[PDB]
Amino acid sequence: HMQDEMYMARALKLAARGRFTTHPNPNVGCVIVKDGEIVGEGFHYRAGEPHAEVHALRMAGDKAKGATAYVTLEPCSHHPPCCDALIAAGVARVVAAMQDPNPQVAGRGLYRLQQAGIDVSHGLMMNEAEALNKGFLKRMRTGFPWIQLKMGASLDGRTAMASGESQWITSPQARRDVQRLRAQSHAILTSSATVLADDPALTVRWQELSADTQALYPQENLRQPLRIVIDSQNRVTPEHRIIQQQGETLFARTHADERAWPDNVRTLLVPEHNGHLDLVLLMMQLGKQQVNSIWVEAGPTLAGALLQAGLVDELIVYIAPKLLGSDARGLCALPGLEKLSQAPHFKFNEIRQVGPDVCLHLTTA
Amino acid sequence: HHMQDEMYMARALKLAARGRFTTHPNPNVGCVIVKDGEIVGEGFHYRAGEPHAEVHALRMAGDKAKGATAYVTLEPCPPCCDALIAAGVARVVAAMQDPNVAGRGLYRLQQAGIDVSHGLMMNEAEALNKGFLKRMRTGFPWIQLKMGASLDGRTAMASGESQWITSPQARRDVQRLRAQSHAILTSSATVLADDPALTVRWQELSADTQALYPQENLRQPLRIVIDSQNRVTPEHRIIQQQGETLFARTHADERAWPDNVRTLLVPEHNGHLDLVLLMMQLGKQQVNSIWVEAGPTLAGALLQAGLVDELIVYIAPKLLGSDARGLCALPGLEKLSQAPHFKFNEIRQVGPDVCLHLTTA
Ligand SMILES: [Zn+2]
Ligand SMILES: [Zn+2]
Repeated sequence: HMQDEMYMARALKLAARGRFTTHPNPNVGCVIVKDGEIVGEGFHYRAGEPHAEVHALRMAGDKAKGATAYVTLEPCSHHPPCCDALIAAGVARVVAAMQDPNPQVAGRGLYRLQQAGIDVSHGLMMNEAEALNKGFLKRMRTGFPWIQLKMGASLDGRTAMASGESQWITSPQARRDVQRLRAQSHAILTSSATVLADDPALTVRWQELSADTQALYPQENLRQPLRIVIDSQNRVTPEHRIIQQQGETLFARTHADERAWPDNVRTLLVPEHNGHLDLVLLMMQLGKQQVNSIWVEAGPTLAGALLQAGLVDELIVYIAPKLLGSDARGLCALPGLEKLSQAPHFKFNEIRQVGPDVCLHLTTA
Repeated sequence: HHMQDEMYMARALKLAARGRFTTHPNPNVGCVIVKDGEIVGEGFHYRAGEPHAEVHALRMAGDKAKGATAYVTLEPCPPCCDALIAAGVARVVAAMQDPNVAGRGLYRLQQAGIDVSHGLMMNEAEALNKGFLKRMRTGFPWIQLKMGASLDGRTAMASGESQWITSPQARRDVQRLRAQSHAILTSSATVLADDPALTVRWQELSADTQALYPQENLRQPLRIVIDSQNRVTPEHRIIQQQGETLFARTHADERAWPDNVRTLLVPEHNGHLDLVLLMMQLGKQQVNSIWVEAGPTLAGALLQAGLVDELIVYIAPKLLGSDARGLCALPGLEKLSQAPHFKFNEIRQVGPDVCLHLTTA
């Protein structure tokens, strides 16, 4: 009972090793124990690469017979199926943190293992495994990606001065944490308002990671998250930097653009609500394209639109210990809000220190 | 006895904090006397004009004070130094020297054959009387600027609707911070707009604070109203409360006011009250610390004058929008370099809100 926890906690630690590259697949860790000794260890790293169980079963070999397998997720039961691979090695019992997120296939893998005479149990540290792939978990259950809205402002909630200077409000430590969160995200999303105003690259710069992250993230394996730009009126030109970078760029247009763009640029057509791109339908279409999580680098207009649509799953707010004044740019634009009742309400979940700044994690309450 | 000295000292600092609601304008001082590894004397200063902590603790000790060790959170001073020798003491441990007479008391004890040492938990003693220490060294009170706003730094909607942005827990926390402050300062703009009382309501304290603050001992902090143009009338609530009210005027008001109201005349710089000179005059009147309930204009003026020592910011998990009123008006600020700079010291949870403590360094 206590032995299961210790071995399992290794699997979740292993599963987190590939959180930068597993998309659109989840993070899964597998540990195989024979006679109280770890003979098999493996984690999923890349889509189309071997799964964690196959990685760990290869390490075990013959020593996998009658052994105990600890997996952070219920093994695949559809093709080769990881469940059958476990049986082909002679494993006697399997411990899974949680069932499959998909209701269509939830419990199938455990059942097939049990039918062939294997002790099966699920539930151990389920919440910790659920937190590992929050985007993937949400997509399978709802069809919507997990949305993280990033906000960086001074003490008085200001994102830029009246002159427009927004450089170095947050500490260099804060930007760098942003890069770590960018690298774990399946996609990075912005609006044409931000693209036209700042001309950003909005990419993950490997040289800007921490030494801890750099050790578990080889540079030649750098996966640039797909960049999504909301452009209802096709205002972004093919000369902006965001499409001149390495990696993919998805443009959410309401009508097709007639210009010639770089090959890394693609176009997604979203129906229009009122006179603006329908954010709700865009998230649904992105879910159909197997997008797990979205990191949103948005200005005040896009932030308010997502919040008023009820699409934001998590607020990540960086606050610097500086005061900018009342004519400095605000945080989010909420057109229509005139009474205190209509103000958006959230809940403080995690408060952590990032250098001289603080980072507040919030969920939509 | 290095660790043994710490345990007794932390008891003295614990005792000294017991009178932080009533000691003004005197500092908070705690005294513990140990004889043969047993605490025979314990005392803290509670009220101005009451006995000092050494007298408090020496009285309980009695004959048991002889050859004993006294732990005091501040250098001993009728002089407390002479009182200490008159009861007989072999060793004295002080957290810190006097901010001013600094070293005279230890020397006065040392000349009479007493082992004296200072330095134990100096930082902890400094945090006990930040206002009193600063006033003695500089002549200026310690200023705490309170800010309560939404996530986007908004204190009220465009219409002015400000009701219940912060939680009821935050209001109660504010009452505790008000009760420890020597004075509460505001501007005439806030008085004319909200007609506040700006008092400490004992029924709005927490049960922990209420336990250490008997109701009949309630000390109302001095209320300071900045009224450059004497716009506040004698019908506003701020002068209808129990306790004193000090008006920082640029010219004397010709009306008749209640006896609890007094007036301080502050010189004018250009066409504005010199806030710096007002702080100097308030320090000259032995005001240790000031709790500032200010609007955007007054908050910006204090910050641009470099008078704010500590930011206490309450943030609620709500967003008010870009047409909601801001926190501080900083006219002239155009480059990030001239923006006020602070450092997060303490972040704590107050119900659904958070409270961020910041210092000007
Ligand atoms: Zn598998
Ligand atoms: Zn004394």
